[PDB]
Amino acid sequence: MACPLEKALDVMVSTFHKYSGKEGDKFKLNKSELKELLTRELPSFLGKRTDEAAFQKLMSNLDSNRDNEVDFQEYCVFLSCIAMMCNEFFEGFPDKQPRKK
Amino acid sequence: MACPLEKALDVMVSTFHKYSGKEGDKFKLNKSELKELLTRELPSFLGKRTDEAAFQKLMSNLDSNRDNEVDFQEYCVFLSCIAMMCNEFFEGFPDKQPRKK
Repeated sequence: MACPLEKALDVMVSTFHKYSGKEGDKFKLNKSELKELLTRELPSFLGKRTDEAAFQKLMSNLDSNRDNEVDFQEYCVFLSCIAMMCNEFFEGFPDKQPRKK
Repeated sequence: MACPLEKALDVMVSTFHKYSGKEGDKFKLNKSELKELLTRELPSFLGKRTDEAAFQKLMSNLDSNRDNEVDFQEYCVFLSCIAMMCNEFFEGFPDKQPRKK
């Protein structure tokens, strides 16, 4: 357990590989899968009840402007947005997008 | 083990919290810590020998233009860049920055 970050990196990649098993293409993910992959890997334990609108914001992000593919980075940007949305801080911080700025 | 991604998210946040213990401010991380935090949490097991220049690129990123603070997202952008740099693909893919594009 000297370097658990390595497996956690593996957890993000290993879990991601499992979803690619449903379709077959592991070189890319569809933003719609962000909705299904988000709840399938994080159902109530995330959208339990705190900041329910945030789930809709992630869903509304798929409806942002021109959403179509998920690169390894886009899935992480969404996961990172999910972490800041609620990683451990008790303060309800919205997405990384500014309000008036 | 139904949802290991939750702990892995905790692994990134828990390990990150441990480094904040060295200084004291957990609301931000210094890009220099990216160099020390990168090797301290991922020493040889990463810069083992494959794509050694990549470590210098991460280090050169701190020397990019105006580097000073690491937001939760910047640390993840660097971690995401590290994952794509070598998450599981055997192809040596550089950073997420394009070459001529």
